[PDB]
Amino acid sequence: SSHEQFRAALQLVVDPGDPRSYLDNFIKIGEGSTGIVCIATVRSSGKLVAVKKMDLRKQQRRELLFNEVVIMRDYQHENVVEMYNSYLVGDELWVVMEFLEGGALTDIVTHTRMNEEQIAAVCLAVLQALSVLHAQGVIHRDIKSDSILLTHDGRVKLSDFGFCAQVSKEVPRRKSLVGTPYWMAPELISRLPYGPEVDIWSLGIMVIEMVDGEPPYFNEPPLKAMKMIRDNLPPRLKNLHKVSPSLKGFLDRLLVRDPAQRATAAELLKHPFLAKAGPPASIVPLMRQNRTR
Ligand SMILES: O=C1Nc2ccc(C(=O)N[C@H](CO)c3ccccc3)cc2/C1=C(\c1ccccc1)c1ncc[nH]1
Repeated sequence: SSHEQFRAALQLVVDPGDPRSYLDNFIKIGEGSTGIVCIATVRSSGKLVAVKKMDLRKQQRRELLFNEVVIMRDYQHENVVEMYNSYLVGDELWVVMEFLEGGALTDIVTHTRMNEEQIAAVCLAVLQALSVLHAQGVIHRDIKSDSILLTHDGRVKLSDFGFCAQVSKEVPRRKSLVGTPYWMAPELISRLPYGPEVDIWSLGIMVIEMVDGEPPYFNEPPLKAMKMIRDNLPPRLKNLHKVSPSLKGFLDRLLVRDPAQRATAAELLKHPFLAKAGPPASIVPLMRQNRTR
């Protein structure tokens, strides 16, 4: 199909009109591999929103742009960032989202040590979201610290659904090479049909982020990191001797090469490691000060 055909199809899927009719003060605040995010203000109320802008021409696989705007429309969950509206503006898809004033987990893991009360809190929030999404056949496919956002009071919400997918009884597995190389599950890199289990592996890589500060193989070329994830034993914590046996045991249920033996989100919510999870207040110090690893 041509670019004009794709644009016309996406136009039928999004909300009509131009959101510049009610938004002001577009300022870029961050980016992903598929586009940028701006803060903006609703002109009549002063409400702050985040606007993701993705150029229809600059996508590796532009049909992925259908997925979030359809799958996640009207989705409501305590631990999921809200999508308000979506629009076509020129050759860009704009998705108007909830603004999460605490920013991304990435800026925490690069600036401070996290204790296990805080790591368990983050894991519990993400698994509460994933258990509900996976039960509806939604695979996130891009779990990583960049995808976890915080409120100023320390609540945790999952974002970055641009790569998500839908499985069903009729189409129970995906086969697309989708995600971020260092976090990708080995069966996904292997081009095997896969399901929600890939999110659990990615969550395990994010635990390594929270313990060590970076995922495995992070200054390796991405194609080389992907080969090592596919071919090597599951990656290991740099700070292995610093974590509790409970954390190690939890991680050992995530970084399981065989997806059939990997724990599910619902199974993980029962794990004793998550009994350590602190309340939102336990997370707030991570946004206000830095403590070295
Ligand atoms: O308030 C915020 N509400 C959101 C709603 C959704 C997303 C999101 O999906 N971002 C991914 C990258 O993670 C993405 C961006 C562009 C194209 C494709 C994916 C981000 C935010 C969001 C962000 C933000 C923006 C860019 C990168 C990381 C965090 C934010 N930073 C500081 C305070 N708040």
